[PDB]
Amino acid sequence: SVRGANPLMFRANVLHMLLEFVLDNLYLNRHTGFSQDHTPFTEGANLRS
Amino acid sequence: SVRGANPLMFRANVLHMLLEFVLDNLYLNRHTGFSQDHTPFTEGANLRS
Repeated sequence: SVRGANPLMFRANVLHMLLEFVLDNLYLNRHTGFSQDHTPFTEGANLRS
Repeated sequence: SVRGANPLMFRANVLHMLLEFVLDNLYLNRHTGFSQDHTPFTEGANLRS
């Protein structure tokens, strides 16, 4: 049945998914510019754009 | 008679039959291959193909 997955390989499939999850998230954050917001709720806070 | 046999020749005929039976079995067994059972019938045992 193309609509199902074998219960015996759930652990292997989950491990492969987890490995892909990590390999996707291997990155480095990049600094960008900020903006000073004067909305009444937040005064003076520099918000990333 | 085509459907009749001589009773006194039974020992010789059976001996020749046993000789042919032995001669048919002078063979060696090959190693062909295996495939793990993906189904939940067996406990993941290898099945010869």
